[PDB]
Amino acid sequence: AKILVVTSGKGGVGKTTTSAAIGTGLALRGFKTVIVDFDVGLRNLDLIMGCERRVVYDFVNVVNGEATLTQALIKDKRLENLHVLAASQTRDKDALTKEGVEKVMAELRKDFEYIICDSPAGIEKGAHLAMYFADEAIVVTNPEVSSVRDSDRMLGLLASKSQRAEKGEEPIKEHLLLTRYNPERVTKGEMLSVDDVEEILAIRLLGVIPESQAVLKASNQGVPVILDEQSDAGQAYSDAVDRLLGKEIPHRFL
Amino acid sequence: AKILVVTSGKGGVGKTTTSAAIGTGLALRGFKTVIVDFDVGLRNLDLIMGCERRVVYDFVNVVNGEATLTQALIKDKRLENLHVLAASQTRDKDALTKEGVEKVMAELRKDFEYIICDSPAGIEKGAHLAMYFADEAIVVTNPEVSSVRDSDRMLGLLASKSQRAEKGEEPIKEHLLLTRYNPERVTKGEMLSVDDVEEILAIRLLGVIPESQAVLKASNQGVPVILDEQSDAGQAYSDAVDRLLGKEIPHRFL
Amino acid sequence: AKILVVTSGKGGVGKTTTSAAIGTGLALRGFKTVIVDFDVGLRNLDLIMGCERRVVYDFVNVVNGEATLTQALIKDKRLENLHVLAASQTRDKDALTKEGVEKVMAELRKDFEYIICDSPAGIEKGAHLAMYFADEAIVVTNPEVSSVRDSDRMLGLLASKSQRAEKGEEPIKEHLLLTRYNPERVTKGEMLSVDDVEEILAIRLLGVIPESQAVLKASNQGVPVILDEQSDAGQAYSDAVDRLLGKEIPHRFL
Amino acid sequence: AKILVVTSGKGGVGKTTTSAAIGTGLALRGFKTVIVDFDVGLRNLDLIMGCERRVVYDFVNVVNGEATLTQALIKDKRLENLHVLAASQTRDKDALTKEGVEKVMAELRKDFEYIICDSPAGIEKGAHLAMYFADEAIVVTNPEVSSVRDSDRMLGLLASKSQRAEKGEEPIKEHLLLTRYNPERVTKGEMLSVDDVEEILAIRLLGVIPESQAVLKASNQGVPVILDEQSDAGQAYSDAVDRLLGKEIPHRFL
Amino acid sequence: PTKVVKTPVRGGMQIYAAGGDLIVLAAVSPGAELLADGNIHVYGPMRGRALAGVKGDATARIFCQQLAAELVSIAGNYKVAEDLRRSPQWGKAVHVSLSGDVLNITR
Amino acid sequence: PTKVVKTPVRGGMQIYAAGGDLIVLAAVSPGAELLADGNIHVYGPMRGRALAGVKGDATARIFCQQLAAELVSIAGNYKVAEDLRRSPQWGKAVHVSLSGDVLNITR
Amino acid sequence: PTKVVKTPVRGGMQIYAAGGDLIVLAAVSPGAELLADGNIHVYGPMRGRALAGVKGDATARIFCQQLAAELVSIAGNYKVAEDLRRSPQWGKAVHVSLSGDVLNITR
Amino acid sequence: PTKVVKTPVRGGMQIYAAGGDLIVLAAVSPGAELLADGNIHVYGPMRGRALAGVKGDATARIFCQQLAAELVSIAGNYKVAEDLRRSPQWGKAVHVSLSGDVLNITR
Amino acid sequence: PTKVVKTPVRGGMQIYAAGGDLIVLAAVSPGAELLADGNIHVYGPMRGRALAGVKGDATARIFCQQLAAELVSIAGNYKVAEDLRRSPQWGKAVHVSLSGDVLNITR
Ligand SMILES: Nc1ncnc2c1ncn2[C@@H]1O[C@H](COP(=O)(O)OP(=O)(O)OP(=O)(O)O)[C@@H](O)[C@H]1O
Ligand SMILES: Nc1ncnc2c1ncn2[C@@H]1O[C@H](COP(=O)(O)OP(=O)(O)OP(=O)(O)O)[C@@H](O)[C@H]1O
Ligand SMILES: Nc1ncnc2c1ncn2[C@@H]1O[C@H](COP(=O)(O)OP(=O)(O)OP(=O)(O)O)[C@@H](O)[C@H]1O
Ligand SMILES: Nc1ncnc2c1ncn2[C@@H]1O[C@H](COP(=O)(O)OP(=O)(O)OP(=O)(O)O)[C@@H](O)[C@H]1O
Ligand SMILES: [Mg+2]
Ligand SMILES: [Mg+2]
Ligand SMILES: [Mg+2]
Ligand SMILES: [Mg+2]
Repeated sequence: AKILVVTSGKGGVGKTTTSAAIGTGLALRGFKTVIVDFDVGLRNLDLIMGCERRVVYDFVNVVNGEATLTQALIKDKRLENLHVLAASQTRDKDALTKEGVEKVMAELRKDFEYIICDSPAGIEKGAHLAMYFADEAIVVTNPEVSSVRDSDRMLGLLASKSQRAEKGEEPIKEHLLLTRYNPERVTKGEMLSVDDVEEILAIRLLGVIPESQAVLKASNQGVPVILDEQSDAGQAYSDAVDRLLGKEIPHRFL
Repeated sequence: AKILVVTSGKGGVGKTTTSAAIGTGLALRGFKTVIVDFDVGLRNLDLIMGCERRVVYDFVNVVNGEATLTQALIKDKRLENLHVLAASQTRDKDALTKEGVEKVMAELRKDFEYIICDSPAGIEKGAHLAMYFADEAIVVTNPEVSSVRDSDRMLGLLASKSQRAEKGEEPIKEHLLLTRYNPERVTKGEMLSVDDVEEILAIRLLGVIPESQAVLKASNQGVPVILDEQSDAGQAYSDAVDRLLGKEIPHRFL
Repeated sequence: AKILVVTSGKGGVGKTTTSAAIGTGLALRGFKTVIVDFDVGLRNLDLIMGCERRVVYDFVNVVNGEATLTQALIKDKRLENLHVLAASQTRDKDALTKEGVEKVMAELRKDFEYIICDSPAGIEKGAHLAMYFADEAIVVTNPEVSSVRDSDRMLGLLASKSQRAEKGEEPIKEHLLLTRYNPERVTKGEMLSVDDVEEILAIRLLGVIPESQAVLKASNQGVPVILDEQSDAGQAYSDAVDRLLGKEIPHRFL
Repeated sequence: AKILVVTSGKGGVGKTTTSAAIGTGLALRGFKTVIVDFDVGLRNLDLIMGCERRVVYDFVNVVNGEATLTQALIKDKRLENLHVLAASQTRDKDALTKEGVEKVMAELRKDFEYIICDSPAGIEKGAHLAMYFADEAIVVTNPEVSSVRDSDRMLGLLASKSQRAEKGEEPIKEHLLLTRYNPERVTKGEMLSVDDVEEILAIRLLGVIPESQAVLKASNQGVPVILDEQSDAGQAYSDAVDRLLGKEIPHRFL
Repeated sequence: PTKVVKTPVRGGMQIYAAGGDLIVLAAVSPGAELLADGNIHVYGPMRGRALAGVKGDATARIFCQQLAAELVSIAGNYKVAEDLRRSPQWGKAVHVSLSGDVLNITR
Repeated sequence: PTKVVKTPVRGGMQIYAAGGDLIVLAAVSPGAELLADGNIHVYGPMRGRALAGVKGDATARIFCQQLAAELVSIAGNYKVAEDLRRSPQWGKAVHVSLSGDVLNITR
Repeated sequence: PTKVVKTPVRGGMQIYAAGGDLIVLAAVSPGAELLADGNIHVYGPMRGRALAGVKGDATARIFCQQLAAELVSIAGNYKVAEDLRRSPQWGKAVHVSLSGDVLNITR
Repeated sequence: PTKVVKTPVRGGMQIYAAGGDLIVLAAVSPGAELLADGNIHVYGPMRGRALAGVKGDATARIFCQQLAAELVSIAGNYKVAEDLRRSPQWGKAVHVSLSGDVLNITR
Repeated sequence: PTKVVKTPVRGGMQIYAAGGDLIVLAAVSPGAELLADGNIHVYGPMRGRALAGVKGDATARIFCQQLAAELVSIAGNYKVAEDLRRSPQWGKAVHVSLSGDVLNITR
């Protein structure tokens, strides 16, 4: 019912990590969720969802009609509310039409509660189709001068190039999320603080996720990091999903 | 005369960091160099080249003919062999034709010795035009399972989708470069070693660049990190530039 | 309905590790399972089940009647068929009556399909109450001369000291399981092979579980090792659970 | 004259290995020593002392009076100061009274200098009688989260449940000994370091004994590992006995 | 009539200040439990179970220098470590009090 | 009419032997797909998708020196990497064949 | 048009794949000879004579799982078992190819 | 006739072993210079200038436990700290020797 | 007058620097013995017998990069390998010196 896209503009900020984390966090809460890997030809989401060996059909098959949406969705083993529509490696991002992705968004919206769209990097056509049919958007930002500038270009593209911008509905509800935030390096002054990003971008923070070795360990064993509750980042990911559902929480780990 | 593109596929690995470093390393050697930011609409190179206040005309002005190539090139202040053709923020990556970028590469090849092409992330049209007219290609890789898979997709596109592949000349000479390599995390096993990347990708390493706080400190003050020779990364960047020029050097900092 | 005890005799062979693994393996299959930590006063199961922060009431509260069986059972967060009845640290193993544990086993058998009994070490009263009401018994063995002698003493106590031995029903169905089997040390001759244990103990192997760093890594993060399917031990634990359910599988990792 | 018990709580940490090692190390120094296997019914000490073929009478015979203490003690062949009172396999740990073991401790204290008591695992009655008449206690610990928690329960039982605690003498002098310590795995973070155990338990380390293949080889040929001085563990065992006799030595092999 | 415990309160141990307060000036290992029908002051790293006001007194309090308890409970209203880690002031100097029927966690 | 591929078949690549067999003498990186309507011989470490007998032939075969495929499929009957790891001969020299309607995995 | 031999190719027998490849999925006894003008794939223990590319094709190849042939020859350039035993890869998975005018023995 | 220096050789200091060897068992602070017409052994962290074989001897040697010198020179052929950082064995146990006309840096 | 030995000093061999120092730049096999009445510097893995200051000089020193000697002795006061293995700095860069009447083992 609610299509929210994880986007950034600047590559490598952690979109897939956040997409898998928030996609699992909303399935633990109980909502029947799907995550759509939109990085066609350069797939990455099924690798850190631990779903890479079960993939038979992918995102570009459903568009071209070589399989159905029930044939391509991968039910998880640990969660029953979580499904993943992984992408291909052969065909690149021109093999996704705006019309073909519209059909998949329609019948995904009938069955599921939350649709998480792991956008690829940049401001090009693969990053535009993830943006397009979205209702909300989480913008991922590193606390650094480049990633705030290039995440600012993105918030202006979730206000003009959307579908709710060309059809005149209410605009996309935007959310900011600082990833791989190093609290020790913001006191040395070589990173932006949590309030400089809240001032330059001038929106409400969904949360601040610290630098963690648990993030690389979790993707190395196939699990999202919100299913690792002993660490600091897994806590910080599991509060940002509550802040998605209105429940205001004071930020920690800073 | 020698167009080499810095590419990766996986975003955020350090392409702009490597592009500014290798472009400066070749100007310190004496070669009259230019660096072209190909990330049109999401520019980042002039920010870490320290040239952001001097930009008047950019890459997309030269293409559309709103300025000449001498009106847009920015001579450095610290180096005389180094020039920067920065990109825009207004117009995105569809405003670059294959024919319009063909003309700029033609008259750049008459004046300059080395052309460094800071590729954007992905396998889309902005990453294809940087790939196209290239003679060599440095592929940037983080020592992690995801960044090796997506740097593997890239080497198969620098062998088929090039200009020397559709016209049948000798193919692009490819080089591998591990960036933000953490020697301490490869012994804990959560990153790939220097030989796992040399085995899976199966090419010759241009070098291995350690994790450093000097890289974020240098881009925060406007300087490339190869102009910071006291650090560990500045050393390792200045040896990969010798390895580009045939001089074989034993790898350090591992 | 089927009470099976994980026992050994020789301490430290991996009873708790096997108990949490086989108890989770049967919940992934779909059977509504409970695991009872019988090591009262020296509890370890909730620590590697990841349930240590949710424990309010334990095994010795249900016995003394300080709580009900629904007030003490801990539903898992990742599995819905898996519940844990943890033990205490204050009161030691004399606070368990044969009559008090008889009542808890009675009303556990009404609700659950599989009851896994994490036996403490030795041949004393805490190891006798787990043995007593059992229907099957997995004996855990290290491939070493000492751990086979003391797993041999155990099979003679699951044939005489049981409840189905003093009441004359069919005896306890016993199963052998080699844990932390090192395939490289059995060729140097300093450990027993898979056939020496099958000859001296003279029963059918449920499986052979290799030496793995994944077992200590999983208990350090709160997860059972059968929920880590990338490793070698997680595979070998999930085949012994199929061998518990009749499905014969050829042994691997030897 | 000095009854010291080797205990742990957590089974399999290496109590018998340490008991045989420290029992031989104090006989090499010259003290007339005896080692009492207290694991009645699940005997293990005579197997790794190499004394298993010479056993005629055992620990439970001396208690019941079926033999004398000179008929049951096994003088070693390699040492003249070392004797072993092995245990039975038939009768389990209820066949040891507190009063019957008191008589054997009395006439052992008249003839011998050091009495080493290899405690069985757990916090039950067999582990209580080894604890009871002790003057000092070596607590064995693996550098792991479970073995430190369950060795902490043990230090609180050597302060309240002793004989010098119910009769009000000076309490049992406690000593900590980390066994099968893997120095390589404490840098990966999956084991506790030597200082985390010195902090959580908060006592003085008797020594740190590395992980060694020499330990399994020595028990496979019948010899204690302190009689194997070429290895790393045999060194580390022969320094812990000097640290028992006041001579402070800097810890090695870490 | 204020019992002072100057030794480490190791796991499995239980200390019962029967009349009033209980002051623990050492580290309380996980599994230990400190219960008293007055207040409880723990001036070390507490990792055990603090049970204040056990014989019916909703005015008792728990004071820790480092909040890492497995359970805190005043007069019966408990709060396990699972939902205490979720709040801030975990590992911080904390002051637990019973307001009517809910526990409070101050800094 | 037996197409030989002597280079590394990198991820994202697809090789299509249109007439008959396909011999791959190098490593096939994960994400690559090799499809041929005859047999497929992989004499390197295969980590991609092998699709033999694609145009309706239940007598095609797959031979790998090291079975690490993401998917193997003869004439339509596939077998993903998830249940191939469960059997033995994972990472072993393997020979895949279609017996009627099920895939076989020989050593 | 790729002849598959699933039976043991006993001594004295000769199999002639006349058009292209030849796949032998069984053991080839000493004295047997397998000759084909395409490639030869032997997935058993070969102890006979493999003769690849017999009608003039220097791009044929021989693949054995266990190199124990009495003779290997591509397009006429042979190599008897006497000097094959001297090299390594005897009894090993081997890959024979004709480079210009000499035979190669890869592993 | 082997002069031993057991104190820290602070900056600005100069030590001159006039006859033969020079052994320095302490740290040589940056700016210090140690010159001897025999060998130079530095068993501390050297950060100064080592000048071995100063009176014409191409067989002198420098041994440092930690190579951090500002300059090393045997019989006149020097090597400043700028190009010593570029090679490996910077901060490593090193052994400097003059082969004909160039300096060598062993580990 | 500082004898340099650049070859491996094999077992059974004895090198005698008669005037002063002795530098051995290779591995000294067990059973070899190096004796000199000045200092001894061994920049390889020493496993033999080092005998410093043999003609009465309590100011001699032994320096090894890897302490694995069977015997070290300055001016007569020895220390066999049995009690050297017991100390730390076995296999470590070590510096032996005679303080009055006892040997010292520094790192
Ligand atoms: N909170 C964090 N702390 C530490 N490291 C992180 C965190 N989030 C992500 N990372 C690391 O940063 C890298 C970013 O990769 P990721 O695939 O998440 O980027 P992305 O959002 O997908 O961008 P792209 O699509 O260009 O790859 C990963 O290798 C991950 O391990
Ligand atoms: N060798 C290194 N060590 C430590 N950090 C590094 C290194 N190289 C780059 N980084 C950091 O990683 C981040 C990568 O940003 P950068 O702009 O270089 O990526 P990129 O190659 O441009 O990829 P993209 O074009 O998608 O942004 C930067 O913030 C930089 O500070
Ligand atoms: N298959 C395995 N491979 C490697 N290590 C293992 C394996 N199984 C268990 N271990 C390790 O051995 C130790 C045994 O501890 P565990 O608590 O499992 O023993 P147990 O069966 O509970 O015996 P006890 O009840 O006496 O502690 C653990 O530290 C665990 O990390
Ligand atoms: N320092 C060590 N390094 C490597 N392995 C060890 C070490 N100490 C013990 N072990 C191994 O661990 C196992 C522990 O067995 P041991 O009988 O010593 O345990 P324990 O102290 O007697 O406990 P339990 O009484 O429950 O058996 C033995 O098989 C031994 O080979
Ligand atoms: Mg991504
Ligand atoms: Mg860039
Ligand atoms: Mg247990
Ligand atoms: Mg024992």
